[PDB]
Amino acid sequence: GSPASGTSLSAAIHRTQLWFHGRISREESQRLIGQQGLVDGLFLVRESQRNPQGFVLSLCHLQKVKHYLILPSEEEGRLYFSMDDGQTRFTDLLQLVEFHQLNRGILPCLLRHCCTRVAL
Amino acid sequence: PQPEYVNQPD
Repeated sequence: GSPASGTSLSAAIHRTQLWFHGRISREESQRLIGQQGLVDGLFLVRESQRNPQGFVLSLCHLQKVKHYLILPSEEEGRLYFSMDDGQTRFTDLLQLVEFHQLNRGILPCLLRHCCTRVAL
Repeated sequence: PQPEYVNQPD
């Protein structure tokens, strides 16, 4: 047993590195996150130290699992995004404040996000 | 493995 303080905080879930990794590239992360079969939204915000431009949103859906990174920060926007139903080419962390309650999902069946495991 | 990304797969 160890001592603790009584202090509390009202902040969101995405306030530490708890859902952030950057050496589990799209080919590896789909092997570990793809044994799951939950709603379209069981995501992580990881990247690779291998793709020279990676900042991916990675969804776990109801038939497959896919990654959402292609371009770095631009001068005609911020972090770039272009999915057929998600042209989110601005800073995703600023949009997350709005998406928090009702997210944009993957190319969709369901739209709200929840947090998924990093390991197998 | 496949598919890779979205905006594609890259």
